Formats: sequence, structure tokens, C-alpha cells
Amino acid sequence: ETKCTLKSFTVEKGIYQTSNFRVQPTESIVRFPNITNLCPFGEVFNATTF
Amino acid sequence: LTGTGVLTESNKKFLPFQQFGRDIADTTDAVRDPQTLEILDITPCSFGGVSVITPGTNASNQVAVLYQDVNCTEVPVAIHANQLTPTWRVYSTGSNVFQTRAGCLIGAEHVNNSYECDIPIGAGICASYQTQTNSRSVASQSIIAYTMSLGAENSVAYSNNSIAIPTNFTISVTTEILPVSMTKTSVDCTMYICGDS
Amino acid sequence: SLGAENSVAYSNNSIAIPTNFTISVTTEILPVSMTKTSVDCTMYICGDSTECSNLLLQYGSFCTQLNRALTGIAVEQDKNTQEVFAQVKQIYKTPQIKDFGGFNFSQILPDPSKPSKRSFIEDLLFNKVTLADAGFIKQYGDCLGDIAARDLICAQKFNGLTVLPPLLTDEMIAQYTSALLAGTITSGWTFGAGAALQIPFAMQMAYRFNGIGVTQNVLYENQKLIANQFNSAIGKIQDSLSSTASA
Amino acid sequence: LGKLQDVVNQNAQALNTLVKQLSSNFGAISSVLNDILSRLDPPEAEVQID
Amino acid sequence: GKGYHLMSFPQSAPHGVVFLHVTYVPAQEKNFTTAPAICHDGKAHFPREGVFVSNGTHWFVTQRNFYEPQIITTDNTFVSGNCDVVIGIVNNTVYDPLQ
Ligand SMILES: *[C@@H]1O[C@H](CO)[C@@H](O[C@@H]2O[C@H](CO)[C@@H](O)[C@H](O)[C@H]2NC(C)=O)[C@H](O)[C@H]1NC(C)=O
Ligand SMILES: *[C@@H]1O[C@H](CO)[C@@H](O[C@@H]2O[C@H](CO)[C@@H](O)[C@H](O)[C@H]2NC(C)=O)[C@H](O)[C@H]1NC(C)=O
Ligand SMILES: *[C@@H]1O[C@H](CO)[C@@H](O[C@@H]2O[C@H](CO)[C@@H](O)[C@H](O)[C@H]2NC(C)=O)[C@H](O)[C@H]1NC(C)=O
Ligand SMILES: *[C@@H]1O[C@H](CO)[C@@H](O[C@@H]2O[C@H](CO)[C@@H](O)[C@H](O)[C@H]2NC(C)=O)[C@H](O)[C@H]1NC(C)=O
Ligand SMILES: *[C@@H]1O[C@H](CO)[C@@H](O[C@@H]2O[C@H](CO)[C@@H](O)[C@H](O)[C@H]2NC(C)=O)[C@H](O)[C@H]1NC(C)=O
Ligand SMILES: *[C@@H]1O[C@H](CO)[C@@H](O[C@@H]2O[C@H](CO)[C@@H](O)[C@H](O)[C@H]2NC(C)=O)[C@H](O)[C@H]1NC(C)=O
Ligand SMILES: *[C@@H]1O[C@H](CO)[C@@H](O)[C@H](O)[C@H]1NC(C)=O
Ligand SMILES: *[C@@H]1O[C@H](CO)[C@@H](O)[C@H](O)[C@H]1NC(C)=O
Ligand SMILES: *[C@@H]1O[C@H](CO)[C@@H](O)[C@H](O)[C@H]1NC(C)=O
Ligand SMILES: *[C@@H]1O[C@H](CO)[C@@H](O)[C@H](O)[C@H]1NC(C)=O
Ligand SMILES: *[C@@H]1O[C@H](CO)[C@@H](O)[C@H](O)[C@H]1NC(C)=O
Repeated sequence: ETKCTLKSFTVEKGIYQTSNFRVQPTESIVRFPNITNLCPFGEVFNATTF
Repeated sequence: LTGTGVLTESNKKFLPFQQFGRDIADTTDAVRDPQTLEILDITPCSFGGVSVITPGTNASNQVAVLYQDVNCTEVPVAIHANQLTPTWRVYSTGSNVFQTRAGCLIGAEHVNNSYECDIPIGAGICASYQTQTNSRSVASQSIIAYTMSLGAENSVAYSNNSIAIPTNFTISVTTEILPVSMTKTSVDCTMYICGDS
Repeated sequence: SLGAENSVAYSNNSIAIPTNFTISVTTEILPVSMTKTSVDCTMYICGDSTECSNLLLQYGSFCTQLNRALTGIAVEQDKNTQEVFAQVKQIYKTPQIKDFGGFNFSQILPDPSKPSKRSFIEDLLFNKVTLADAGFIKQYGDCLGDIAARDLICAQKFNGLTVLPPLLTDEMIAQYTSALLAGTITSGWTFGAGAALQIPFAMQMAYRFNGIGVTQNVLYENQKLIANQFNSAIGKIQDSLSSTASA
Repeated sequence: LGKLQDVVNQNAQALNTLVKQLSSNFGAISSVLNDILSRLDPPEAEVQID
Repeated sequence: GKGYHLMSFPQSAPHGVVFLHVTYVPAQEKNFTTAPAICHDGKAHFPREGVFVSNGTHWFVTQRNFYEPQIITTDNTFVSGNCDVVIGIVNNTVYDPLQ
């Protein structure tokens, strides 16, 4: 990570404030409300007249 | 509303119609779960306080880690060691659990000596790569984290009646370097930001 | 108001000579360092998102020098603190016999009563300055847990805006100040050029008077009022610093 | 030699950056003026050039 | 330099200068007993361009930064008022030329 945060394969003596390269998100979650109801698209787009 | 982070239960107070709450500068940090109506809290999946102390690649491969302003009890919680590689988890806990006033310093052992500072670390503490391998039995050259030597202590013996006078002087020649100029440069208008076109 | 007007009365033959002097102690403050800071590359300008990470990698590699510049600044600060208080490497312990003439020096010297070696005036100056930034340790646990409303320190820490601590502890600077004080009150000014050479404080005062042009027999003929004036000046400095709270 | 060397290095380093930063896309499709001029017509390549 | 300054020498360097400072840097200190004044014949007899330094049962005037003992003459010291004032004055015979 120290090599990457300053972009070099050779790192000399000292202290270095590295960037964030350790943790990568691996799981995705989705939370949507309980609706389970469709629009009247068939009652609107298939109307007798507009 | 999508985003990356770490969720956690929280005691935040939300208005009945409110759905999310932002940070100081337009950063949604506490969302409300729609399926349970309970309040969650989003913390960034990034803790930037990690300072790596190295003796140089062409001197060794061991390194020390300094997490900023944390105890050595929350470091696996802070950096999420459970989601990290085993090599990183080695630098999370262990035997070298030295704690300083600028976060603790897993990776390097602490000594009671007062050697002169080699690599500054934080408030008072320094570190150095020492060839203790001969001193510490069969172990290897290692990184140590001492406290700085404040020069050397001395006594004057005032005594309220005493004069001190030199008898033999020592002419000394000292070198002091000072930069007086820097390499002047010039830049072309078009040939840099447009080349030739 | 252009100050106050005054007349001198030249008269072409007239000598004005003082008869009674008034030792004065004046305070002058000087900043020697500033709070070093560091900033993370992606945490600020993309938060936490892989898509913005890709777009930043494609956009450029600016931060590679930005942090560098800030890094240099940090180093500079340390050097400043290491250049003002570390003039002499030798530490001189406070004298064990407190008979520096009529001078008392009971407030400039370190105070053994307090666990910290912060003398008296140093602690008063610590209390006068209201350090409101993230100087006190704002641990990550405070930001994560036991939180009710957002504060700016947590936002700074979360957006990568970290603040490094100074290399030298305030106790360490106190030790330097105590060493320099002991050297300048016991050895005069010899330790600034060679070793510590004992000078009785009356002899040092005579040295300094001879330096400023006023020959000896002015200190020695009457030094009790000189020490009384110095003690009164120290007391006035303490009172002004503890009352005004504006210096 | 210390600081006497350092300043020189600094200057050189700055110049090197001023070259190595010519490869930054800055939001354009490609950080190569010739490639944009050869791939896109003036009216559409103008925004990338700006 | 560190000690008392004597002279300096400049040397050219790449985009810079190097100063060689020559300094005194006294050493080999010895600590003796001392007094601010000697009350001789009821006179303070303060030292002039020097300090009083006493060996075993002796007294001398010497320069501040070097050990150059000298006998207590009337040219090495000057008087100023009765010595009851001086605090710590050690009385001694103040030798005199012209005698
Ligand atoms: C929304 O629907 C989910 C189911 O999809 C509900 O979750 C269930 O809650 C009951 C009671 O706590 C549990 O016994 C079930 O095991 C849960 N199932 C799942 C899959 O979560 C949720 O309570 C509903 N919320 C609202 C507000 O209606
Ligand atoms: C100056 O005189 C003193 C008094 O005898 C010599 O001894 C020192 O006394 C002080 C105070 O008790 C101690 O702290 C020192 O440790 C003593 N000497 C040492 C260096 O051990 C002192 O040696 C004299 N200075 C000289 C000869 O340079
Ligand atoms: C000697 O000092 C006295 C102090 O009063 C001088 O008198 C004052 O001089 C100033 C400047 O000319 C005037 O503004 C004051 O009004 C004077 N006051 C008095 C009381 O006379 C005096 O001038 C000085 N010596 C001389 C003669 O010049
Ligand atoms: C020198 O300073 C010390 C500082 O403690 C003085 O001691 C204190 O004096 C006050 C009165 O002025 C007392 O109320 C305190 O109880 C004293 N404390 C101690 C620790 O002694 C001392 O009096 C001063 N001496 C002078 C005036 O030179
Ligand atoms: C020089 O000034 C000082 C300061 O006022 C004089 O000392 C004062 O003398 C009076 C009368 O004895 C006292 O009431 C004050 O308390 C003293 N103050 C101090 C701080 O000493 C001194 O007498 C003056 N000397 C001359 C020659 O003018
Ligand atoms: C040396 O100093 C001491 C202390 O002051 C002198 O002792 C007294 O001196 C006064 C003034 O000469 C006399 O009136 C007393 O009778 C002395 N008493 C003692 C204790 O002897 C001493 O006389 C001085 N001697 C020299 C060399 O002048
Ligand atoms: C590493 O150091 C050694 C000894 O100075 C040297 O011989 C070698 O060429 C160096 N290699 C690297 C990686 O710079
Ligand atoms: C220093 O010594 C103390 C006991 O005097 C001990 O408790 C501490 O662990 C030591 N620290 C080291 C060896 O780093
Ligand atoms: C660290 O430990 C100290 C000592 O118990 C405590 O006061 C402080 O709150 C702790 N900080 C964290 C973040 O756990
Ligand atoms: C004078 O000083 C020298 C050097 O310290 C010493 O050897 C000699 O005995 C002293 N003589 C006296 C007591 O005057
Ligand atoms: C301290 O020195 C002064 C100098 O005048 C003297 O009067 C006093 O008696 C001395 N006291 C001690 C502690 O020897």
C-alpha cells in the first residue's frame, strides 16, 4: 500500500501517510418498501380514449 | 439511493416523514430502513490515519503501522480486519501492541532506552531499524520504538560563591551552507498546451 | 490621535541625566509552528465509490504532489520547533540552592508541585489560549459510537482531512525551556558559547550593567530595590496575563 | 551538501511533474491532442480541446 | 558559529555559499572562589575590566574569558563609596604602584 500510494517500487526510509487500499466492498444489498402492486398501465395506456 | 459504506444501528432521532439525514456538507450519513422503519447510520468504509514506517526497501521488508488516535482495542473495528487479508490482520493485533498518544503502533516493539531519534513517529516517540539481532539472542534486525533523548543532562553547581574561568581555548572552524539562487525557468505559451497544431 | 506632543528645550547647553532607574519586564509573543495537516486523495474528492475511483484514475494523478507539499510543510514545522527550543543540547537541572541574590525566580522556574513541569506562567499561558481545533485527542471511537449530532471534527476525519500531532510534546518543550532558563540564570551566557561556567547572579548583573554602559557600583551600592522592582514586574506580568486574557 | 542539493532537486522534480502531467485526461476522451484531432471533427472535438 | 566569532571565509557552491566561521570556544575550565569587591581602607574597590579570583588565601584580578591572574593594583580597580553597601565584599590589601 505504501508503494502504491506514492507510485514507486522502491521506498526509502521514513514514515508515509498511505491512502485507502485495504478494504473493498464485496456485497450489495437492496431495501425497498412492501408494495407488490402494479400501476394501471394497462388501464391508462390501453384506455378507450385520451 | 445507492452508496457504499458500513451500516450500524443508531439512536438518531428522525421526523416521521423523514427518510434520510445528511452530514455537515451534503453527505447522506443516516438512512431509514423502509422494511423496518428503524434508523440506520452510515459510516465511511475508509479510516485514513494509517502511517507506515519503513526502514527502506533496500534495507529490509518489515514495516510498522501507526493508526491515528485510536486505542489498540478498536483497530480491528476501525480498519475492519474481518474483511482484510490475513497479512493485514497480522498488523492488526499481536505482541507488539505499543500504545502512544497519537494512536497505537502495532508492528514495532517498545524499548525502555532513550536513543536519539531516527525516524519521527508522533508526540515524543520515534522509531529506528536497529541491528539488535546480536543483542537479542538469535532474533533478527528489528524496528524499535523508543522515546527521544533530550540531549544530555548536566549540573552546574551554582554554590552562590564560585567563578569558572577557562585556561586553554580551542579555535573551531564550522561550516554553514546557504542557498542563494534557484534554477530560473521559462515556459512557452502554445507549444506546451497545444504542441504544434 | 498622533500620540502625545512633547517639548525638549534644547537650549544648546543642557545635559539631562537620569538619577533613578526603573527595571521593566515586557512580554513578547511569537508563533513558532502551525498545525500540520494531511489530506487523502480519494476520500475527499470521491468519498467511497469505485466508479469515482476509476474516473479519478483516468482524470489525473494530482494528489501525488499535493500531499507531498503538505508533507514538506509538516517537516518544516518540526524543524522550526527543533530550531527555536533546541539551541543547546545539554540540559541543565534547576539549581538546588535558591539564593540568586535578592531575585526570587519562583515563578519562571519549573513548579515541582504540579505533576507536569510547566512552571507557573507556562500553565497560565496554556489556559489563556483557547485551543478549539482537534488538538485534544478526538479518537475514532467518539466519531463512531456515542454520537448524537454531527460535528466538524468527525467530518474532517471522515473526508480524509487528518491532522498530524507535533513531534515534540509540550512537556518536551517545557524541558527545553527549563534547561535554557537554568543555564541563563546559573551560567550567565557562557553556555551559549562553551560549557556551563558558574556566575553568581550579582556578578552576572554587574556584567550586564557594564555591558549596557552603566558601570558597576550602581548595582552593588543599591541592589535590594533592583530585586524588589524585578519581583514587582514579574507580579505585574502575572496579574496582567491572568486578568486581561487578551495577550 | 544538504539543502543546497534539495532546492535543485525540487526544481527538477517540479519540471518533471509538468511533463508527466501532460498525460492527464482532464475529462477528455484521450489526453492526446493529435488523436482527438484525427478522430473527431472540429465542432465536436472543440469541447474536448477546451 | 557557536562560540565567540573571530572571522569568516566564503566559498562558492552550486547556487549557494558556504561560510567557514572561526570561533574561540574556550575550554579547560577551572572554578575558584570569587568576590564582587574588596573593602580596603573602607573603600569598595570595584574591579575594572576583570573579576576578583581567589586562590588559596590569595586574591587577583583576571579577565573574564581567560585565566590571567594579576596583582591588585590601584589601576586594576576603582573605588566608589563606603563598602557597607556591597553585599559579600571580602576585605583585602589593595597593592599600589608608586610606593
Ligand atoms: C415488509 O415485508 C417483509 C417481508 O418481505 C417483512 O419482514 C418479515 O417480518 C416478519 C415479522 O417480523 C418476520 O416474521 C418475517 O420473517 C420477515 N420476513 C422477511 C423476509 O423479512 C417486513 O416486516 C415488512 N415490513 C412492513 C413495514 O410491512
Ligand atoms: C567546581 O567545584 C565543584 C565543587 O567541588 C567540583 O565538584 C562538583 O560539585 C558539584 C556540586 O556538588 C557536583 O554536581 C559535580 O558532580 C562535582 N564535580 C564533578 C564534575 O563530579 C567541580 O568538579 C568543579 N568544577 C571543575 C573542577 O571543573
Ligand atoms: C529643564 O527642565 C525643565 C522641566 O520643567 C524645563 O522646563 C520646561 O521645558 C519645557 C520645554 O521647553 C516646557 O514645555 C515646559 O513648559 C517647561 N516647564 C517649566 C516648569 O519651565 C526646562 O526648560 C529645562 N531646561 C531648560 C532651561 O531648557
Ligand atoms: C519567593 O517566592 C516564593 C514562592 O513560593 C514565596 O513563597 C511564598 O510566599 C507567599 C507570600 O508572598 C506565601 O503566602 C506562600 O505560602 C509562600 N510559599 C512558599 C512555597 O514559600 C517567597 O515568599 C518569595 N520570597 C521573596 C518575597 O523573595
Ligand atoms: C528610586 O525609586 C524607588 C521606587 O519608588 C524608590 O524606592 C521607594 O522608596 C519609598 C520611600 O522609602 C518607598 O516608600 C517605596 O516603597 C520604595 N519603592 C521601591 C520599589 O523601592 C527609591 O527610594 C528611589 N531612589 C532614589 C534615589 O530616588
Ligand atoms: C575584614 O572584615 C571583617 C568583617 O567586616 C572585619 O571585622 C570587623 O571589621 C570592623 C571594621 O574594620 C571592625 O570595626 C570590627 O571590630 C571587626 N570585627 C571583627 C569580627 O574582627 C575585619 O576588621 C576586616 N579586616 C580587615 C582586613 O580590614
Ligand atoms: C542496495 O544496496 C546495496 C548496498 O549499497 C547496493 O549494492 C545495491 O545495488 C542496492 N540495490 C538497490 C535495490 O538499490
Ligand atoms: C520498562 O520497564 C518497566 C518496569 O520498570 C516495564 O513495566 C515495561 O514493560 C518496560 N518497557 C519496555 C521493556 O519496553
Ligand atoms: C481509549 O482508552 C482510554 C483509557 O480507558 C479511554 O479513556 C478512551 O475513551 C479510549 N478510546 C477509545 C476510542 O476507545
Ligand atoms: C594556587 O592554585 C594552584 C592551581 O590550582 C594550586 O596548585 C596552588 O596550590 C594554589 N596556591 C594557593 C593556595 O594560593
Ligand atoms: C550567598 O552569597 C551572598 C553574596 O553577598 C552572601 O552574602 C551570602 O551569605 C551567601 N549565602 C550562602 C548560602 O553562602
